[PDB]
Amino acid sequence: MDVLSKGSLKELLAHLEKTPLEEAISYRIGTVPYQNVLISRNEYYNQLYPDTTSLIDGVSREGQRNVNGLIMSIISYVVSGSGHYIPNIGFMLLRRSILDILTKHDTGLVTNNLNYGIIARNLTVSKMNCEQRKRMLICFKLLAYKDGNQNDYEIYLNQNIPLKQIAPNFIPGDMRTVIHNQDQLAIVGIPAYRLTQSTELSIRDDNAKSYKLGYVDWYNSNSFLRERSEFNLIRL
Amino acid sequence: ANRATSAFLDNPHPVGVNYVDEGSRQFVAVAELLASKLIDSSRESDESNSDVPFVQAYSKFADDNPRHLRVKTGGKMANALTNVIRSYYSINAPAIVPQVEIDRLASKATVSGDMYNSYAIFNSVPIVEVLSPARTTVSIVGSDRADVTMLNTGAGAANITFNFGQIAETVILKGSVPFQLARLNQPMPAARFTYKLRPLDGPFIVVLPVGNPLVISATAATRIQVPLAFNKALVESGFQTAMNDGLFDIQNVNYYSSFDEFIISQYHAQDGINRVSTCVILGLALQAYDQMRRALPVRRV
Amino acid sequence: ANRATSAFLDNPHPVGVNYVDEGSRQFVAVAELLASKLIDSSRESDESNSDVPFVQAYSKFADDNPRHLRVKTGGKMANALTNVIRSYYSINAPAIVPQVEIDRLASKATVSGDMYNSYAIFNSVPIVEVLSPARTTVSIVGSDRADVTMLNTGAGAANITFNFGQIAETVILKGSVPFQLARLNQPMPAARFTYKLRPLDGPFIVVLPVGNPLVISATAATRIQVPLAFNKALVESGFQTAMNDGLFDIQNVNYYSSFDEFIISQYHAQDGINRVSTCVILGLALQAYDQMRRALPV
Amino acid sequence: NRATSAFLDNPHPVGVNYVDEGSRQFVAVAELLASKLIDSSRESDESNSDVPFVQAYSKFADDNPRHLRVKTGGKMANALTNVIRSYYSINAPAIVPQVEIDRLASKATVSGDMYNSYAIFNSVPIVEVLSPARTTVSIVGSDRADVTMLNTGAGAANITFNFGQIAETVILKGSVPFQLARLNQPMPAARFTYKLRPLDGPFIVVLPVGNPLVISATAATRIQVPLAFNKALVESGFQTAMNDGLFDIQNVNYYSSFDEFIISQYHAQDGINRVSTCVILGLALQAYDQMRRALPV
Amino acid sequence: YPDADGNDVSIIFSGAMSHAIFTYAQSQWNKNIIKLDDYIREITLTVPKQ
Amino acid sequence: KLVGHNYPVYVEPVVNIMNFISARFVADSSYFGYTNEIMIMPNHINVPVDD
Amino acid sequence: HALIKEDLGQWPVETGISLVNQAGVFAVQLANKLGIDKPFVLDAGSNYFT
Repeated sequence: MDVLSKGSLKELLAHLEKTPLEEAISYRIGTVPYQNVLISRNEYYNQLYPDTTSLIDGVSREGQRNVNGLIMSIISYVVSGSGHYIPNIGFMLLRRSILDILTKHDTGLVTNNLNYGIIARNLTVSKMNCEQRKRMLICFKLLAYKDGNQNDYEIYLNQNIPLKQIAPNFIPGDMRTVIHNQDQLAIVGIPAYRLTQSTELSIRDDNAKSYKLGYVDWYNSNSFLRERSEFNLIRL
Repeated sequence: ANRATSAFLDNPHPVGVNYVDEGSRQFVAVAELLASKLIDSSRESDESNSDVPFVQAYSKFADDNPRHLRVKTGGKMANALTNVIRSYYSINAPAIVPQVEIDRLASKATVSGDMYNSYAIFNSVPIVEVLSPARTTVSIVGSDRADVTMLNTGAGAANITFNFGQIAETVILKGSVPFQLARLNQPMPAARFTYKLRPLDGPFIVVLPVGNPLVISATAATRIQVPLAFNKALVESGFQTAMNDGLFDIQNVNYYSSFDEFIISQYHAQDGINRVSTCVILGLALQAYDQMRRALPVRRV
Repeated sequence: ANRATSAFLDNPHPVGVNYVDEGSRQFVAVAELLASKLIDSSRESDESNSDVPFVQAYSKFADDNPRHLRVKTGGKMANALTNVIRSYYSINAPAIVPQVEIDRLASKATVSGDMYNSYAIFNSVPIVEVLSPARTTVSIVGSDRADVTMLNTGAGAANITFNFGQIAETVILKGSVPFQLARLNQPMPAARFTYKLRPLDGPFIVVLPVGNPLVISATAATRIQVPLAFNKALVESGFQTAMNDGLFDIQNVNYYSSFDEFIISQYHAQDGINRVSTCVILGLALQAYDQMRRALPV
Repeated sequence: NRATSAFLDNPHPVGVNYVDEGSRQFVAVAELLASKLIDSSRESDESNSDVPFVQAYSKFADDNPRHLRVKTGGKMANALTNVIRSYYSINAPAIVPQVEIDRLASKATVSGDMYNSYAIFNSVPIVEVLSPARTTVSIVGSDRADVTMLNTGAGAANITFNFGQIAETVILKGSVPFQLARLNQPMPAARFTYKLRPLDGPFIVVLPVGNPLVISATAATRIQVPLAFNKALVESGFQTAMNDGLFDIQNVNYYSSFDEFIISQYHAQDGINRVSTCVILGLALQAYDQMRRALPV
Repeated sequence: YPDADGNDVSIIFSGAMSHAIFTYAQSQWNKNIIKLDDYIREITLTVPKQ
Repeated sequence: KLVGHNYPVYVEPVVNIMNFISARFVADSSYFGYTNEIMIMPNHINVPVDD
Repeated sequence: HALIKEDLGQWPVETGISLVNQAGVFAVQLANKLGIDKPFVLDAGSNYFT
């Protein structure tokens, strides 16, 4: 909820600094992705409604323990609000924040030898919207600049013209580009008037709608409940 | 040589491993409580000739008021409940409902969510294995009352072994004619019509003479921990509705005549103790599905 | 070719065409509501030591105060409920009750007689016909659980056609030993214990191997629109009471073991749709008859 | 040849204690308080407070519930459990003192008796099916009787059906249409279904040589019961009490359901007096089921 | 002594009936005492969308 | 109207409280000073009492 | 010897009149005396000595 509410590059990067990797990953096994399933949408049809499970559905799915699984889990958290199930990551990586995993060399993780085309295919980039596409490219650029693979990032953008049009305009090493950036990246937010409490056809659309509807209640009643648990505890 | 077994006990498919935590259990218990309020409010609305009781109950249930020129199906609560029921049945069924929706829906009421407050008695009779000699024919028919028909041709005094498993608590045997039955390495008692057996005592040997087919009718009782709100009449009715609507039309699954056979078949499989816990949560969810669907009837012939 | 059918499906008798209007439906719903309070009054009589809760409820039901001298019968409402039940079963039964009396009895409570606001699950198994070759013998037994026993005595395997009708929603088949069932013009599947079928798809072919007998157990589920106050347990009890009391004793009718068999048999007639509506109203009346006669036995 | 129902064979005697007016009041009081105990538990679970359950348990058990100690149910539970044991068999001891039962019966007042209502029991009694030479008869089932008959002789055979004299109505259905009529009466045309009154007398059914005939039988019997009787609860109580071992006493007969228990005792000499005790056992089992569900031990 | 959720629980010697009536009255009034945020949610459902 | 009134689902707590008190008045009568049975006996008959 | 007594007052009952009517009338008086008729919240956490 908090990650999807951020609407600026500054706010998104600030949030990733304060958020440990534990929030990105999940401890629920979920189901295997890329499965043609029939779900129930009784609002519209009596028959079952076909759909395909993906990594950006907003529901935890099983993921491998390699470097790609950890990166895919982080990107899913940014664009869908929920991560995947990577078994036994270890306390050493869980305490580190998301940005250090993306943009630092002290994590002990070798993020080189990463193919952005393969990762984009696995995350179903063809199904995500402009804001989700923009957030995914931000993670790619941070990973590319840390490992000195700026050429491979440019090659990926050249092959994908639609992604090149909406590419973020910041440079990871320069602070001036971050402050002057005018991108809008807010998936959820408090809307003028309201939105009907009705279901949607797709798994992604319905889960995204559930986040928007619950944001208003989460905004008002989160400070006290979080503080009660935060008090008398040490942060990871 | 020949081996026979109950039809409903063969190849129990795995159950879902999702939505079994404390928060998900609270969501199911909330759904059952609010679905019950929907049924009573519909009765009150019918008697009072007003829509006030139904609107209040539906608004609490669906977070939205009933809408004109728009079928009332239950809103997001109905969608979440229907999908988790599908997930409980099989692993092949997907996990679609996010965790944020469940926590929001679980906060509507103040239910405990305990799944081990009380007990229930299930009547499905498990006949795991009936072993017969070469010249004897054995048939097992039925789930609520198993009729075992055995014919012996030639020779004399064929010995048939009965294996009722270990989960069932008590099994009652009734025969068309008095018959002899005793445990392994025990003397055979005088022929009598009925026997009361503990399935854990061991395999049971029954003496079957030549001619005059003897039919044994067996009824069993099994106790399973269930919540206090559990009602078997509502669960069974919800089970049939779910099957008719197609919620259980998943690949590589087994279909059963009743919830009694479902819970017993899962109990008799390997790691069946942890399967029963998921089945009980499915029973409570089907209880809510039945009351919700009777209050709001979408299907019209 | 031998043709075997379910016993309860044959010769459904015509049902009554009376007391199905809006006013009469409100009368039956009022009777169910007032009979329910009559039963509850007994428990409210036990919490205190007085009979005022029972006397209060009887007066509402019977329009007369209870008296220790005579046996509590039920007043005008009891006679109306009894006679209306008889008219539902057969068209030959007279419509004795006037409509003026029904309208008066319907004004006691403010219930609405909407009989299509819910549904119920009915477990009777409709087997319209089982067609078998010459050498095979087929026996169908039971209604709630249909045990079809088939024996093949010929040299080769036989194909047996199953017709479950066009009304039941789902039918579950369980066999003593694994068997193969496929729809017409479809390849035979491997041998399995359990088959789930939708009767509307078409007739089913079952392969009968030569040897030991094969027994198939069938369970069906049918959804029928019913009032929300429907209670299947209470309806079944009232049906047995009405049968014992002789409410159904009339020439040229068919008798059934349970209300499950009765409603399914009527539904499977030539024009069974119009019969189901009357049968449902009979069930609600039978539900009120059970509650009232238990409180006031004669 | 003679074939009889399995559940009708040798009904064991029932207990002769705890059948007076005071004892009957104790059972009715126990059922009333047990029902309130299970209703409060459901209300307690829904709400945050456990006040309704504490008051119900205190009235039932005469002591406040405690978190450390298990909820046994108190002296009422112990008295109810032993009284159920005594009803089943005459060999079971009658040890519970009458002064203790009288004290428990004074907890509440019940305005009713054991003869103010009725219940329909669907257990089909087949006392005997007399069959001639070369006629095989098998009787399977209690709720639905499956009489499978097959004859090998050249001529058609007559089979006698005796359904006793207690059942009110008996409904017969066959796999194929068959002819059945009373003794010394002309045979009707073949029909699929028959409705019979068991008082009419023994019935004759003909058997053709061709194929086996299976007759499916259902019955209804009316027995006077208290108005608080509930057949669904007494069935659950019967199964629970059997599993708990309350019926494990030597030289007794075990039945599949309370339906078969009450019918078999009815179809015996001195059956009218046995049935009254069985009805008291039914209400006691109704209380036992409700209490055990709220307080599993 | 303090309860888990910050409430204060008083253990005293009191009557069976006086305790039963007083605590039942408390439970009846308590189910109608709700947080302000929950009250706002209920109000928002009654008023129009804007 | 008083006789035939049906209690609403959201019945007021004051009604629930009064029903609780009235039920306890009838169920537990010894608390409020009345009973259903009394016994009159001569002095020379010894009766077991609560000692 | 010693004993503990619960004193809720004396409420005479007439045999002819219905018990439920008298119980309801006495219920109003008992609720008023106990102070539970109006919505209330218990404040007894400060009633202690150290």
